[PDB]
Amino acid sequence: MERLSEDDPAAQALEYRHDASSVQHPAYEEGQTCLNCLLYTDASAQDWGPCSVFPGKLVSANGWCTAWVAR
Ligand code: SF4
Repeated sequence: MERLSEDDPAAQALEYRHDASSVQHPAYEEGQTCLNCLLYTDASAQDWGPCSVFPGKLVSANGWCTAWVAR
């Protein structure tokens, strides 16, 4: 298990960013982050945590990707 990289192809496919504040995408809305995403398994991981859509990786709690969905 290791931190996901923004240039990993899997990351790119979902337009993932470690910092949501840097997202420029039509579906994005300010306030959406991995931290408040249903796929972010450990709601208490405030730094790096697992994500169902990225098996074997840790994503940034302050990040975002196109698969974002409210908890
Ligand atoms: S699916 Fe949710 S928790 Fe996983 S990277 Fe995308 S926004 Fe973050």
